[PDB]
Amino acid sequence: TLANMMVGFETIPMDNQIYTQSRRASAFSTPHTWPRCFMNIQLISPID
Amino acid sequence: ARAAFLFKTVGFGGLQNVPINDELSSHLLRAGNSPWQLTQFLDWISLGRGLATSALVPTAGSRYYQMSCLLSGTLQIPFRPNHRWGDIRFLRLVWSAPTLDGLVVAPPQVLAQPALQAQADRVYDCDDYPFLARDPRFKHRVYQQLSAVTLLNLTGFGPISYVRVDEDMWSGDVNQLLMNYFGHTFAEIAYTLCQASANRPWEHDGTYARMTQIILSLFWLSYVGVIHQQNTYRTFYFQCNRRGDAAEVWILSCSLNHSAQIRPGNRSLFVMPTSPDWNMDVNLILSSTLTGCLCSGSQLPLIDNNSVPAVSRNIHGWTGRAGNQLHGFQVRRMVTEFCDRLRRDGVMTQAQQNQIEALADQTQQFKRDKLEAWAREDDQYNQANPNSTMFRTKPFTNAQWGRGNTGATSAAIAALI
Amino acid sequence: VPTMVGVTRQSRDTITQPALSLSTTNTTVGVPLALDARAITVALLSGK
Amino acid sequence: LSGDPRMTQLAIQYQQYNGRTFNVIPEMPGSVIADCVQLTAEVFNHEY
Amino acid sequence: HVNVFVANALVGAFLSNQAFYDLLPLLIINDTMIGDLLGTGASLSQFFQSHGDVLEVAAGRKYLQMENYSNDDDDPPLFAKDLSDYAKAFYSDTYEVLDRFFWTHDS
Amino acid sequence: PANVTTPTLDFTNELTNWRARVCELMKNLVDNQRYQPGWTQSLVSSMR
Repeated sequence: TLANMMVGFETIPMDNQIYTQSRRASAFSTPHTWPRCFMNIQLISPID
Repeated sequence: ARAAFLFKTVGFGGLQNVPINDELSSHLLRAGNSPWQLTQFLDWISLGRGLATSALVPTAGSRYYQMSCLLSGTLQIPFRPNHRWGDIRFLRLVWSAPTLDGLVVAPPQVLAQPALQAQADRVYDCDDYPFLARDPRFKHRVYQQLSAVTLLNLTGFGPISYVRVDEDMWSGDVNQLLMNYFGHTFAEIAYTLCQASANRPWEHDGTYARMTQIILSLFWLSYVGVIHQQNTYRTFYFQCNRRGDAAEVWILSCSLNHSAQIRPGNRSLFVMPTSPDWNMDVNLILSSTLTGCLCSGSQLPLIDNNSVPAVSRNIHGWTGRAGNQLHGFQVRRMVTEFCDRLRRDGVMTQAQQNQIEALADQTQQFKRDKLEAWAREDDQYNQANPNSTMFRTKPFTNAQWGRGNTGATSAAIAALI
Repeated sequence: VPTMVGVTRQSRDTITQPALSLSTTNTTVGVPLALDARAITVALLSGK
Repeated sequence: LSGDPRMTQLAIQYQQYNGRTFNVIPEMPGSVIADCVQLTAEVFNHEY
Repeated sequence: HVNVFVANALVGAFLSNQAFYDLLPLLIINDTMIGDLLGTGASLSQFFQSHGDVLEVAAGRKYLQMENYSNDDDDPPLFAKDLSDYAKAFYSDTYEVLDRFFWTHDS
Repeated sequence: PANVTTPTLDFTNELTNWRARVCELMKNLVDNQRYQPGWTQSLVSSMR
């Protein structure tokens, strides 16, 4: 949700093309949908 | 991911001519002039009602064998040194276009002209023809059929089945995508998956590729009796209620309190069953189609040169000096292995396993008698028509009726776990 | 994280067809409840 | 009463996203009615 | 080490007097010019565009035509090197993946 | 590509360049020595 508001100000990488940074969070109701970029904080650029 | 495309023409087993007659070719081209069609090779059968028996097509494998011989002759025309696509008729067959998407009745002057003098066992490289080299996607799509044909040609005995295991395949929501087929029969899932692969090419390490590999692995483990409700893999297993059934199909199933244990590692290999009943075996041919698609998607290791016929040894795209060894298992003996593992587990009574074995023996005797009778009919036909000689199916021996170390291979599969 | 809870009626030794059950239909292990966030937050900020 | 009256043993389990699972099976407590029934059944066979 | 692609883009911005202060941190090469560029998503699509590793644009002119040039026979040809825009070409780390990218890419 | 959900007007356009070039060509035709004399110097300034 925060990433969705942050789009165009802070950038979040998505491991899968199908799932988007603006993808509704409610779609991510399960762990298997937890993003790999989301799973590792270090993987996400602190600068991004 | 396979990067080299080449094929070798089929060699007549002591025949001086391709073992097909114009009648057989017409039957194969019942309403179509493109052999590339998968349904062209086999009329899809749903099992139980599966298995096509015909005067020209005693088995679907018989039809595929005839298709292979016809394709081997026709393909040589654009693979001739000229590589011309429409100038001459091979048995009155003319390719419609340079891409050779379709074939047509030979022109009357061309019909008068002689057919292409195809040479047996001609190994060819796909890149040699320019139009195919021009379209990579087209070339890869055509290569699926070429790979299946080459694999059948490569096996002097029964065809091997490629099985690999990856836990990373378990990882992912693609597992949930596989779970979309939960409660589906193996055959139904295979037809849909094959259709999806036909729809588009996939990554050699593609999520679809891992899923197909998992499906094949589960089916084979279930077939050997390797995986059961009492031996579930993560609780996921293909389950067939009755072994030896006309269309017994392991169906994705879940068992609680019976999780199986698997050694960590990655294992990929091909096993070729000794029994000749595979012609009437829908699962084996479906597995062959999936394995061929898998080979088009990814370049597997070259199989052992000793594991391959000497003439075909050191095939650049298929045979290597060090490679996997084919595993030969009689279908009846393998069903016995499935029963024995369950008996050893104690899930089923010894009497029940014996009853299953008796049913299998009865089915095998009936099928063997029918195949031997077809063999006599074919020899009689060949004597009757030297001018129009043809083979309904690649010739078979009573030797194939034997187990051929099915038990040794079963121990090997158990060791593979 | 647990995904779901299921029940079995037969003894372990028996081998039988797995059939549809009520628990399987609901992915959620527990009954889902949606409530007014503002009211709860206000209560959390207002206790004496 | 939904079905499966012929159930040898009840068992219940839940599984994790990693796939680990927990199964709970209770031990059957006997019914006085059943033992009395067996005795009466033998008596009926003698006194039918 | 600093990003050569970044250095060249910064030269272009300064010449057009555009602000590259935002890209100044991006200027230092951290590990892979390709990796660093793949990470960056800022600026106009026109200013610089990379599809993953692949990026298609024009490199710097080999020759600069001056005002005196009359396209004379004695004048040396610049073979389109002088052209501010001559072509856009896709740079990428691996040829096989590049071809896969170009499987349906216009040729 | 545009970088904002609320972009600001940009004149660095091929169409804008085309419009400017066409105007400049016309202005030069106006500044033609054999064409400018007829047009009033005030009209010339206005047209430019």
